[PDB]
Amino acid sequence: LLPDLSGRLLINSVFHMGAERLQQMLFSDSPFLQGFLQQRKFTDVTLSPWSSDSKCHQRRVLTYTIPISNQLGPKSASVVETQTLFRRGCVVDSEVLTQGIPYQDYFYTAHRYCILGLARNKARLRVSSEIRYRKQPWSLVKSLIEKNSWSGIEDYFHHLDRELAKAE
Ligand SMILES: C[C@H](CCCC(C)(C)O)[C@H]1CC[C@H]2[C@@H]3CC=C4C[C@@H](O)CC[C@]4(C)[C@H]3CC[C@]12C
Repeated sequence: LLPDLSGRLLINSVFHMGAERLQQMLFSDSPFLQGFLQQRKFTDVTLSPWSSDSKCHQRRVLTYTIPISNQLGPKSASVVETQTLFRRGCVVDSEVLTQGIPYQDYFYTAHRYCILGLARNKARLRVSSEIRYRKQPWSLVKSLIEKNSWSGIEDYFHHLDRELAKAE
């Protein structure tokens, strides 16, 4: 059904972990995801359980404070995230709103995780992303949002791919 996003393909790896286990690791209050957000220096991390009243999907929300490295404005920011899980393995859509940064009103980002089982203890992981503009900033500003966002997005997910790798 649902395809990739018209932005970039961040992750496309095959792991020798079950789709169930891999799903448990990424989309729950797992010690993996805990030890990982700690590793990328995220503070004030707060998770919610998945909703239940819905029939075809579920929803949760996350929040956490992140460090900003790009010499532009604050040296930290808050991030409210919303995840919707569709069981099929599974797929989950993520809306990430970063607050407290420059030009926060201009844009937000979307990400899609695809988990497809392959064998008893083997599954694939795909992650595509895209940038979504509520309003169009002029050339100078937009180039900067594209540049800094994709650098922080790739740096995040590439490290996420490596940590799942060393997890066995
Ligand atoms: C702070 C930067 C860029 C700031 C741009 C500017 C122009 C204010 O310097 C923002 C833009 C997009 C943000 C990421 C969106 C996707 C997620 C995935 C989630 O699991 C964890 C947070 C993360 C990595 C955001 C980090 C901050 C980002 C890079």
